[PDB]
Amino acid sequence: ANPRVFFDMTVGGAPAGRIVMELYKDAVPRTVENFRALCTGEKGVGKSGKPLHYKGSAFHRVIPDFMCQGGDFTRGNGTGGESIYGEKFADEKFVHKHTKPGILSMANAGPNTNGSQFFICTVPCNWLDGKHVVFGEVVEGMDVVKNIEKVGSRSGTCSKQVVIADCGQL
Repeated sequence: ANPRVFFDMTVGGAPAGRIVMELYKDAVPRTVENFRALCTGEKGVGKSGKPLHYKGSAFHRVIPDFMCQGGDFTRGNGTGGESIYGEKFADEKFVHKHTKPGILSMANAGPNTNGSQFFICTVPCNWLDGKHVVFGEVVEGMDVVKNIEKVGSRSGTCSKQVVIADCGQL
């Protein structure tokens, strides 16, 4: 089966709902296994000294009509993150594309620099194809994603704190 994982989100401390994501284990198992394990926290503490876990981390970069980015649980600002493999890992495959709202894809700092940061597209983003590894999609809770999008800005800075208050695997 393709794993299903969830984030229970807060915005400004108030519950904003649950996002459920299907992960394409069939197509990109290594990338999926990293994300899945970071949802459960099962690997424990990373080399960075932080739990390898999305719980309590924030969406630090949100741009309306584009995407919501999170996953930096070591620095909280886009400079951090750690994978279950080490600091970074290679681009697995580009078989999936950024075809619709809710696509889940890896943020990076160029080729072969995947860590723990990810983004959820709110629009089709074909200009990202071949540059970011797509590894799943939001299957429930696009309203929650739109909730988050509305506290974003053109620069990505959020006007309220957006937190993964709980997460895990279904």
